[PDB]
Amino acid sequence: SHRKYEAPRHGHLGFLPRKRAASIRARVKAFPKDDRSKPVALTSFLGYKAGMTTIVRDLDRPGSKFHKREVVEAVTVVDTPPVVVVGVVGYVETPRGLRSLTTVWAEHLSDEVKRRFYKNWYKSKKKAFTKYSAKYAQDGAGIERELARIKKYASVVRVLVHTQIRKTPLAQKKAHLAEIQLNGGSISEKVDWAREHFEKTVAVDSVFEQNEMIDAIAVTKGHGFEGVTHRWGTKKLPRKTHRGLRKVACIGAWHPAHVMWSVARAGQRGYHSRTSINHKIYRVGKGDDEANGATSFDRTKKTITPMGGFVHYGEIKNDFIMVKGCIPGNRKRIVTLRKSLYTNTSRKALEEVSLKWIDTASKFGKGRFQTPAEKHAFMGTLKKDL
Amino acid sequence: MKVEIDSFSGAKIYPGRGTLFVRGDSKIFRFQNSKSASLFKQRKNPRRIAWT
Amino acid sequence: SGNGAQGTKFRISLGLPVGAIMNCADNSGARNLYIIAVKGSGSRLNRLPAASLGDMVMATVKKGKPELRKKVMPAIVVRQAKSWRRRDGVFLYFEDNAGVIANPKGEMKGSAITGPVGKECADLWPRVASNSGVVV
RNA sequence: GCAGUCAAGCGUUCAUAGCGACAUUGCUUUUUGAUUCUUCGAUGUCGGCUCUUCCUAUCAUACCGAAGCAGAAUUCGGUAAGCGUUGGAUUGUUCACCCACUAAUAGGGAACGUGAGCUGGGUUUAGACCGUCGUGAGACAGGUUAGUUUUACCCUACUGAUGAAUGUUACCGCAAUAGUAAUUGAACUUAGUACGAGAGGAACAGUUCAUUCGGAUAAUUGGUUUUUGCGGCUGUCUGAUCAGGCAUUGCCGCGAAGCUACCAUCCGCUGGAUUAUGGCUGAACGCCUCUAAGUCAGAAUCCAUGCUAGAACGCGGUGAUUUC
RNA sequence: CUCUUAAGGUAGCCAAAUGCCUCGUCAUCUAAUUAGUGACGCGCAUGAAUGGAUUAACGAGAUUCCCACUGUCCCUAUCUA
RNA sequence: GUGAACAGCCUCUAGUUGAUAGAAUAAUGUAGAUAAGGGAAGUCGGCAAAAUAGAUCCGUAACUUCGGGAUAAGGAUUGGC
Ligand SMILES: [Mg+2]
Ligand SMILES: [Mg+2]
Ligand SMILES: [Mg+2]
Ligand SMILES: [Mg+2]
Ligand SMILES: [Mg+2]
Ligand SMILES: [Mg+2]
Ligand SMILES: [Mg+2]
Ligand SMILES: [Mg+2]
Ligand SMILES: [Mg+2]
Ligand SMILES: [Mg+2]
Ligand SMILES: [Mg+2]
Ligand SMILES: [Mg+2]
Ligand SMILES: [Mg+2]
Ligand SMILES: [Mg+2]
Ligand SMILES: [Mg+2]
Ligand SMILES: [Mg+2]
Ligand SMILES: [Mg+2]
Ligand SMILES: [Mg+2]
Ligand SMILES: [Mg+2]
Ligand SMILES: [Mg+2]
Ligand SMILES: [Mg+2]
Ligand SMILES: [Mg+2]
Ligand SMILES: [Mg+2]
Ligand SMILES: [Mg+2]
Ligand SMILES: [Mg+2]
Ligand SMILES: [Mg+2]
Ligand SMILES: [Mg+2]
Ligand SMILES: [Mg+2]
Ligand SMILES: [Mg+2]
Ligand SMILES: [Mg+2]
Ligand SMILES: [Mg+2]
Ligand SMILES: [Mg+2]
Ligand SMILES: [Mg+2]
Ligand SMILES: [Mg+2]
Ligand SMILES: [Mg+2]
Ligand SMILES: [Mg+2]
Ligand SMILES: [Mg+2]
Ligand SMILES: [Mg+2]
Ligand SMILES: [Mg+2]
Ligand SMILES: [Mg+2]
Ligand SMILES: [Mg+2]
Ligand SMILES: [Mg+2]
Ligand SMILES: [Mg+2]
Ligand SMILES: [Mg+2]
Ligand SMILES: [Mg+2]
Ligand SMILES: [Mg+2]
Ligand SMILES: [Mg+2]
Ligand SMILES: [Mg+2]
Ligand SMILES: [Mg+2]
Ligand SMILES: [Mg+2]
Ligand SMILES: [Mg+2]
Ligand SMILES: [Mg+2]
Ligand SMILES: [Mg+2]
Ligand SMILES: [Mg+2]
Ligand SMILES: [Mg+2]
Ligand SMILES: [Mg+2]
Ligand SMILES: [Mg+2]
Ligand SMILES: [Mg+2]
Ligand SMILES: [Mg+2]
Ligand SMILES: [Mg+2]
Ligand SMILES: [Mg+2]
Ligand SMILES: [Mg+2]
Ligand SMILES: [Mg+2]
Ligand SMILES: [Mg+2]
Ligand SMILES: [Mg+2]
Ligand SMILES: [Mg+2]
Ligand SMILES: [Mg+2]
Ligand SMILES: [Mg+2]
Ligand SMILES: [Mg+2]
Ligand SMILES: [Mg+2]
Ligand SMILES: [Mg+2]
Ligand SMILES: [Mg+2]
Ligand SMILES: [Mg+2]
Ligand SMILES: [Mg+2]
Ligand SMILES: [Mg+2]
Ligand SMILES: [Mg+2]
Ligand SMILES: [Mg+2]
Ligand SMILES: [Mg+2]
Ligand SMILES: [Mg+2]
Ligand SMILES: [Mg+2]
Ligand SMILES: [Mg+2]
Ligand SMILES: [Mg+2]
Ligand SMILES: [Mg+2]
Repeated sequence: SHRKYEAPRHGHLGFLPRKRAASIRARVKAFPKDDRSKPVALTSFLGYKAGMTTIVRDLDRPGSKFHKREVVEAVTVVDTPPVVVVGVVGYVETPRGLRSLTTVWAEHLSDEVKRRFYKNWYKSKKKAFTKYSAKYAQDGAGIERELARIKKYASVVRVLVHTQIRKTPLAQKKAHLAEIQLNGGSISEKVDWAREHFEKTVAVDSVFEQNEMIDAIAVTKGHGFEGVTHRWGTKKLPRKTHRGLRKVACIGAWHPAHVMWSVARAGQRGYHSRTSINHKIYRVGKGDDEANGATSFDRTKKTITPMGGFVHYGEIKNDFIMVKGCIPGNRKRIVTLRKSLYTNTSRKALEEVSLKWIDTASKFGKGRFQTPAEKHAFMGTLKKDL
Repeated sequence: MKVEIDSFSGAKIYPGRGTLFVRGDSKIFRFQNSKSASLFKQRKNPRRIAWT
Repeated sequence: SGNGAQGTKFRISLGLPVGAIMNCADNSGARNLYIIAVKGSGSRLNRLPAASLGDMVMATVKKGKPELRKKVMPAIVVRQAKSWRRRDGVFLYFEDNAGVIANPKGEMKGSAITGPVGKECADLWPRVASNSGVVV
């Protein structure tokens, strides 16, 4: 009564309830403050997490033991093909919160996106947006006057974009569709920009850039039912304890005569929505490029995909964002990449990086070689070949 | 950046890889992985290990 | 560290909790160094305080010159066996745990150090660094 | 146990900076007692372990007012319980007492929190030794040794998980309410400066790191091995060989993948409104006065931002809606 | 020398499984010891087959320490049925 | 057969193949394993676990009832041909 000694509680009460998310696509709950003086902008961007690898680069941090020295850092490579705009949605201010007033869709909708609206695509009659397009046919009016109202009302304009999942090694053919807030000037100039981008493509290098800190919004790798020890962190009970020891001993005092909302119980671990911030962009990949994984120093013509393909993912044949450290979610899972909700002058935030070397050895084992060129240029000739 | 060499297996040791052992005297040792390290701690001999 | 210390350690992996006995790499006449507490060390229910390379420890000499025993004294860690990870990306590890007897300012009681000494330690304590053999 | 009123004294001088006697008013219910209302067809009786939450009479951390505040250090007080409050030697102990770290190692409650949660060391059945007592049987908050710690599948609560019905089915969203988080230390520099006769000796801004906590993550390093993946070994069995069986996974070395560790790496937001307090203007009171009207600044506080859930009887936008 | 109910604790032994005070004092062991040991003894209330003291060997007996050992722990993770 | 062996482990004769079954492999268990660095800091207490282990050849303390103590301790060695 008054615990004999103090300790901080286990776990964070601000990430409750430790329940499974309600969409494998994590929700962007916030967009940046709009500066309607800059060009019309995407605020976030969809993408597929492909795996990690190592980097080498000189650190620029005046006053550190490791200033002007080489460090080796971990990075994640998220597979980022261009996204495609297929509509714009209009949100109006109310004393009850932002409200979607209307959504206007593009005339032609890719099969990927259409697939999203079906549970049984294959045996379906694929009637997805068949009547809607007709609105375009009659020269305009219909569509023409809905863009009209998003223009005169609506305090905020979001676009509806969808991934080209098929550019991805992923087996999933159904694509991912998300609203993305436009952050360039004037409502009108926004819906204009959206209108003009219907059925058209948008790429990352038009949103993000090197040395920029970005946030990563994804759903945490799940683990199913978890005991209290690993779920909350909780000390293990002694060896001698009867009836198990991966528990907590005192689920509660006698009063309140109720197990309380704030003590550790076993249940789901993993598969939660997390918004992880301040991940700095070390590389914006170009898919057309064949020196994706190359460097001003390490000139060799190699792409970012490790020898043997990203484990459990495949090859990166598309554009990509490569970000310092790790981000929530696992390989194959959709991530939203959002640009920061604030202007960080962290000096760490402001450091401009130049990669010196990108690890491209196999990840499927204790890799030894960057390029098969290099392998053979060391192993010699084998029983196969020649 | 520099690539080292396994002082048991003669393998290439790109940064971050394996382990660096600083023996009694001061002789530094490098292993690209836990395998060549284990063979070294076992007191095996690179000259009799066919893949070295 | 703790204090008396020039500069700042980047965090390095801990391997020498309370009760650890390490070798005495100096000519002080001491052979053991028995760690009874670590200088920096925070607090957490049932965490042993544990030193790493180049931290100042409070220690006692379990074996050596009689004059040097049955009393607590600062020591400085110059080697640890627990592998740690430098920012240059290498996980390295020495072959034993050594420490050197020192006063609170950091001045060694000895004047010579047998064995190699991790640079992190040498950068922390110049006076250690002075009497050091090969470093790293 | 804690807090006041008085002001004889202490404090070089000087009641009240910090104290405060002789007296006297109170508060508290972690002390002990007094009582015997509840339980004797039974509320498991100390300590610890584990975990949550609460009190504030605040030990640390934020911001202040005061000093017998030169500086440094400290002490008194305000707003403050947001955040922390530890590792050990002897003891069953609570307590106690030492070593040691530290920003600090504050005090308490929750059926003296917590035994279908543990443990069972103490206590208090039955065995046994001593000592004191007793003629004796036996007694002894005297010492000692050994002594079975039962049940949940029910309700509720808590954690997570489905889910009928609001034409059908799908996609994208809103945000009520609820939760919410970061913490603390050092170095460099300011600076051997301000202050000081000397001894000594700060801080703001700037830079680099660290402690404790949290959330992820698996490039790397490390742990794990039924990959029974490759190799090696013992015994036996298949006539030999080749290739295999059996030895509750026979043993040993390596061992991808997965899982996973301050044993690994990444990440942990910024606006407002206030509190104490210090001020402005300013009457009451032709002076004076931070206050009465009005008002400026202002804290680890609060409310938002942000972050988690999303009401299964809160809602919006959108797509397609049956010849069997 | 004396009081008293028969006498009045010898040889030994000890804060011992017998000591209240008591966590006795000193020494030792430790960074630190209500623990252990060696000593001390006006010893509440040790003590001579109500056996005293010593004691090699023996003990699933109680207790202290060292070395080795180790997931008991720091601090948890992983696998099999 | 191995081997000191009526031990353990594999086999021959004989005898069984009988103990509800299917699909999964969450938490927590019961039973079996491992763990970097430290090494009892855990705990009433090393409880539990780990470590040692056969044989040959060296070597071996105090003490003692002369019998012991003693596998004291501490070392080297061990396959196949
Ligand atoms: Mg408390
Ligand atoms: Mg668990
Ligand atoms: Mg038990
Ligand atoms: Mg791998
Ligand atoms: Mg490995
Ligand atoms: Mg503890
Ligand atoms: Mg002493
Ligand atoms: Mg005065
Ligand atoms: Mg006076
Ligand atoms: Mg005083
Ligand atoms: Mg009563
Ligand atoms: Mg009753
Ligand atoms: Mg009850
Ligand atoms: Mg009972
Ligand atoms: Mg108060
Ligand atoms: Mg104040
Ligand atoms: Mg004065
Ligand atoms: Mg002064
Ligand atoms: Mg001073
Ligand atoms: Mg002072
Ligand atoms: Mg007072
Ligand atoms: Mg609180
Ligand atoms: Mg501490
Ligand atoms: Mg009470
Ligand atoms: Mg109780
Ligand atoms: Mg209970
Ligand atoms: Mg019980
Ligand atoms: Mg009991
Ligand atoms: Mg008992
Ligand atoms: Mg009894
Ligand atoms: Mg007992
Ligand atoms: Mg017994
Ligand atoms: Mg029942
Ligand atoms: Mg109906
Ligand atoms: Mg200076
Ligand atoms: Mg002066
Ligand atoms: Mg200072
Ligand atoms: Mg974790
Ligand atoms: Mg891996
Ligand atoms: Mg045959
Ligand atoms: Mg042949
Ligand atoms: Mg068989
Ligand atoms: Mg058998
Ligand atoms: Mg086998
Ligand atoms: Mg005021
Ligand atoms: Mg006013
Ligand atoms: Mg007034
Ligand atoms: Mg004004
Ligand atoms: Mg104001
Ligand atoms: Mg805060
Ligand atoms: Mg935030
Ligand atoms: Mg919802
Ligand atoms: Mg709802
Ligand atoms: Mg319901
Ligand atoms: Mg709705
Ligand atoms: Mg319709
Ligand atoms: Mg007489
Ligand atoms: Mg006599
Ligand atoms: Mg006689
Ligand atoms: Mg006695
Ligand atoms: Mg005796
Ligand atoms: Mg005794
Ligand atoms: Mg000792
Ligand atoms: Mg002891
Ligand atoms: Mg004694
Ligand atoms: Mg007797
Ligand atoms: Mg007698
Ligand atoms: Mg006799
Ligand atoms: Mg016995
Ligand atoms: Mg029969
Ligand atoms: Mg049966
Ligand atoms: Mg096994
Ligand atoms: Mg271990
Ligand atoms: Mg050891
Ligand atoms: Mg303890
Ligand atoms: Mg202990
Ligand atoms: Mg005991
Ligand atoms: Mg016992
Ligand atoms: Mg045992
Ligand atoms: Mg083990
Ligand atoms: Mg072992
Ligand atoms: Mg003899
Ligand atoms: Mg031979």
